[PDB]
Amino acid sequence: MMRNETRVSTTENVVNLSNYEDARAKMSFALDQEDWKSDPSQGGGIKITH
Amino acid sequence: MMRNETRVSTTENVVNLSNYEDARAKMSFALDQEDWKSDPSQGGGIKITHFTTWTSIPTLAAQFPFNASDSVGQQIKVIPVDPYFFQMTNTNPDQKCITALASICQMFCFWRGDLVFDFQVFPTKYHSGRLLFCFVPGNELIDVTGITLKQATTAPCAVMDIAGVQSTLRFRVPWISDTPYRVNRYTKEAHQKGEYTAIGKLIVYCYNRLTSPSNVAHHVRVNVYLSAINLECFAPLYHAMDVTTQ
Amino acid sequence: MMRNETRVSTTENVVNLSNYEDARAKMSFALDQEDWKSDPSQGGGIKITHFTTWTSIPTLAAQFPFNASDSVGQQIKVIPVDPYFFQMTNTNPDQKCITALASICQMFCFWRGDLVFDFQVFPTKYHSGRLLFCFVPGNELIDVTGITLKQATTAPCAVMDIAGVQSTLRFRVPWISDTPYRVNRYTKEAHQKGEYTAIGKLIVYCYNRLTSPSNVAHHVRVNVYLSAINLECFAPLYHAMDVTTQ
Amino acid sequence: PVGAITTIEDPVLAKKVPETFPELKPGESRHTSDHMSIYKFMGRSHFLCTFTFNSNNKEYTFPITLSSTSNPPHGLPSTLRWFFNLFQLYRGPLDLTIIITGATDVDGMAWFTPVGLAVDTPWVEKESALQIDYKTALGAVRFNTRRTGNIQIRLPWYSYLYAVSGALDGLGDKTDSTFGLVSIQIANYNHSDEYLSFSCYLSVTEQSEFYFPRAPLNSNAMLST
Amino acid sequence: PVGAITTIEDPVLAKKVPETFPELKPGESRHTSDHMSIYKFMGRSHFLCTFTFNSNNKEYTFPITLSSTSNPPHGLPSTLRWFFNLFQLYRGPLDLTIIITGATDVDGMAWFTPVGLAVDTPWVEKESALQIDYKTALGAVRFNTRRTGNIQIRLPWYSYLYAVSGALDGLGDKTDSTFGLVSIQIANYNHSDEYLSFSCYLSVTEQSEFYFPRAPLNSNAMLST
Amino acid sequence: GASYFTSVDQSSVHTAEVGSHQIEPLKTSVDKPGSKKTQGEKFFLIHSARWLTTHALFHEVAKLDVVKLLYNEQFAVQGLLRYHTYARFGIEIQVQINPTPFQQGGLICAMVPGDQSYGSIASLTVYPHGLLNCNINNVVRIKVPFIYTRGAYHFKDPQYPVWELTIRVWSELNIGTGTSAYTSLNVLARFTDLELHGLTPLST
Amino acid sequence: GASYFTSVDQSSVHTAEVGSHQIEPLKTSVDKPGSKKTQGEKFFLIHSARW
Repeated sequence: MMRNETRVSTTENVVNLSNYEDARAKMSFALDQEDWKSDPSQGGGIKITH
Repeated sequence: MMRNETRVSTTENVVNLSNYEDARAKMSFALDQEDWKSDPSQGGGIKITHFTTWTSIPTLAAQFPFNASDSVGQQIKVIPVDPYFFQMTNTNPDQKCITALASICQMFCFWRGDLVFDFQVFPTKYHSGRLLFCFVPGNELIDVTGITLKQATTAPCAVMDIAGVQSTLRFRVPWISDTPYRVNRYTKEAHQKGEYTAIGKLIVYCYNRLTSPSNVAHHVRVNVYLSAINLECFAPLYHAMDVTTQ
Repeated sequence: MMRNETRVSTTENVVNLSNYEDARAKMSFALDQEDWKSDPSQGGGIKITHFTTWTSIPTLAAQFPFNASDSVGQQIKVIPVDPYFFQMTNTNPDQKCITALASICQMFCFWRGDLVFDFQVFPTKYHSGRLLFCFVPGNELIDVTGITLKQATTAPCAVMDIAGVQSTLRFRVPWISDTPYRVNRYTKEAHQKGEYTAIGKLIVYCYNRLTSPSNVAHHVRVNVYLSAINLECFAPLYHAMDVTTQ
Repeated sequence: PVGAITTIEDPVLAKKVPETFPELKPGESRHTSDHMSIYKFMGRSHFLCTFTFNSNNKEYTFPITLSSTSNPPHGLPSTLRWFFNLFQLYRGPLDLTIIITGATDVDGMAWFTPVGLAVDTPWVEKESALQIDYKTALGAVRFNTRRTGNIQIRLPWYSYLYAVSGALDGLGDKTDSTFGLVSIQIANYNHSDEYLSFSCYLSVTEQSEFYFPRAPLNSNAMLST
Repeated sequence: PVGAITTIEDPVLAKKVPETFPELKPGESRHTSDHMSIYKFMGRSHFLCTFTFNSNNKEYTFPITLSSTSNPPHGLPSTLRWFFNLFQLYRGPLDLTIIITGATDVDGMAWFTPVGLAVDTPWVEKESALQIDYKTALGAVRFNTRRTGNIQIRLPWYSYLYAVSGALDGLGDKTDSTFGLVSIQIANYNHSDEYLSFSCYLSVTEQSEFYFPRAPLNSNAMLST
Repeated sequence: GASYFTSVDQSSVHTAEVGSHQIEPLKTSVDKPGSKKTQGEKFFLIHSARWLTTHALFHEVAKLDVVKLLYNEQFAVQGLLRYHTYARFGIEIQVQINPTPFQQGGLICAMVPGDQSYGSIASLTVYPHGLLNCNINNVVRIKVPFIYTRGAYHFKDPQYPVWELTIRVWSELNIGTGTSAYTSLNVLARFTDLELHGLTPLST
Repeated sequence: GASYFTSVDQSSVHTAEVGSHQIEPLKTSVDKPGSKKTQGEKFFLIHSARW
């Protein structure tokens, strides 16, 4: 007998972009939901991060 | 094949702030949803976490004078036994000087523990007298005026010699009640037999008439501090206890 | 990348109170969502948890008189065999004195087990007589008036000597039925062949005529207590069983 | 057969296991749980009361009283009534569950008010007379008819007493006969809309206790709304 | 009984454990948590403020100020007020929770604005005067009345100060007395619809700290909306 | 320093004492020296009425506030209750009668907490009871611990009776022409585990 | 059988009892339970005059 009940918390379908934890997408357009490796090919290895 | 079904329980999108488990936010404004460490830098390390901090600091609840004119066995002052008590007040700035103990418990429906009445004498090494402090177990509303100083000795009490090197008597009123806790009925319109706020009343009798020469005050003032030990309060509520005009 | 998808199952925000699994609250008013310990302080340690507590306490169901005028083999009283029985009643205060056993099972659709009819005699050490208690297996509606005291012996029964040092006979009616449980049809408008509430009827015959001198009552009263052992009820329902006017 | 004869007047002898005729062991039941375990039984949240709002921005405050005296609707009805009279003392939280009927897009609030404290006049629909501050402080809950239509929150054992009871007389029956009170205040209910009804049901919790068995209410006492 | 007599003027002697008459150990409480633990107490998000929108595409900006001076509604009310005056210094995030009342299908946005930065005029409903770019940048949140009707997001400890306080005078009481500001801007609210009300409540977090105890506000100061 | 009533003295001095406790070589009294139990946890005659042929079934022969009744000068225990405000305890009741064997019938005695409310008279057996049957016993005893909504009973000004002992006719008392048409009845009560709290000079 | 006040009964029977002494998990009063000493061997104000 299926019994998986969860109560709907506050802030239903509310959007928040103050941080990434909530800004990150919930689905993807990329086929098979793939990803991407790194590639400094034409970047001379000068990868910025800070 | 994605198959993650969950039934929508009752109370959909219902909000509850009775506790933190439901009051806590479901998301954050802080970037990267970070947090914060501790920092007593400009706090002298005095980090507060419990209301006990206040309910243990003797604050001035009331002041009563002990005149030589007061005869033996004469009731000098009567005070109910409940943290919600305080009668101190200043004209201007206009304010009803509530006590620490009070201001805290005033936000609760119930309380229990040993209330502590600290008496401070302001005499001169030339006066001489004794005052008997008697606690009559009961409720905040029991005609007590009909009690001889003698009759008063039946109940638990303590006498004090004002003239001395010491200056304060500490009266620890043991929690004595027919109920586990007392209620803050000071919010209700009227009073109801049973719904009590105090476990009884305290009395200040004149054990020995105040003696003295003539080049010293004709009386002696006494500050009454109030605090509590083994205190316990529960059932949050809001209410600014008013002054108990004795 | 946040990816936590769950499909909204059927019965969205539907409420069910048929059991606790769904009746239990989904949130709490209690501060910090605390809980409570046990406390038999003023409960004498008598903590109840099962309805058995009542269905095992012999309560007064009915009273019937045994007059000397009653001849041998004369039916003195007939009672259906179902916990829902009771005929005791007091004029003023006006009330239909239901029994413990009854008041409990009255809230169930089904029941089974051995009902226990306790008979208490109120004679004097000077009377003398015997009463035969006979249980006729069947349903709550079977003409039984056409049964000789003799015929009655075929069915399970027990005779009792009233005059004695003892005062109570315990009649344990074994669960005898064509069905696993009987139903509380006392809620339905009418009756239906098959839908029964009792497993048969109990009879009180006059085994030996009541003898006695002349300076003692011309009869002897008998209280009939009712309780149950090995009782089992299921299928909750509401209904205040009325009095069975025999 | 020795347990077929005994002196019931003697407390000891009366406990002698009764036995008249030869019987065999009943056996095993076909259903898992025992429907006679108070906890599991009352676990089925039963009916308590119900009311209907007429005007906008108003409020209703119904008390949870065991008082056998207080006859419904202004009192304990049906099962709940019956149950809370089978014993003398009760204490412990209670899982209340209230169902909303009718209206929609109506914002609402509800708070539990402990016995012996300020609270809007019982069993009466009127404009609240309490500081929004005060209300909230006691721990409250907001909700909207549209989004839900039912609320299941637990009620605390917050009382200055050791226990409460129904069977009592006048005085005590006016103080020691109450668990606490509930208050529901609506908002944004243009009566040009449908009517607004509320149904309240109570279920016993595992933290709930029951002490000392009483003689069940005589049928004439068991009332129903 | 030695703790029945002492010289309170002496800081040391005053700490002597008081004891007058013979008592026994109180025992154990019947409720799990201690209601006097500030964290658990204020854990119950208390009332802060409330406002109502009149025209469409407008915005309200209310500040979170401890200032004992600022009297409500334009200031700290009820409990929140009382609490934030029991001590001198406060710092740490705060779990705000705002409830929506009335209207429906109204799109809305809200952002936290740190102390000492550009932000629409306080306690006033007017047409926002900020670059949508600027608003969002500070971290914002969008929502719709229909879909929800309540929002619970945490407020950051983003301030150039070490701590803030309520009890202060003019100057400092105008800078070091604020946590930050909140701003709610509605959209698509044809007033031909019902009114739109907002209720804001604040709850203290575990990351929140409290330093140095002050003398509680005298009753005459404790106000309420 | 000990006991209640504390005294704080500035200009203190030592206590003067002479002799010590002298144990009687030849006691001047052989009864246990007064103690809480001696004077408090003992039996006392509360109420006493009659039971006649006239008394119909279920007739309440007596409705008593056991507790309140004990609180009265008539009984020594008063001396302990008269000076304390609150007090929790247990109770032991003993009801006895004297029906002549030529009499028949019965009574039921039940200790009901608070009030009988609307409980079914027919189920009074649920409460701590004692059944009396002429042909059998003429006495019954019942003992119960503390059962109340509050943690103690207030004597000076009670909220609601702790116990309401009820005695109803379980079976009409009939007899043969000539026999006495009645039988007096008495009720004995006593406190058990008497816990007194809060000394008070009050009286009402 | 014990204490004062003895009762001699011919038509005797056993005593009915329920529950037992329940010790407060959380006392409703912290003062020593009344005893001979509590109420008797304590101090009292007898007389009081002037000099």
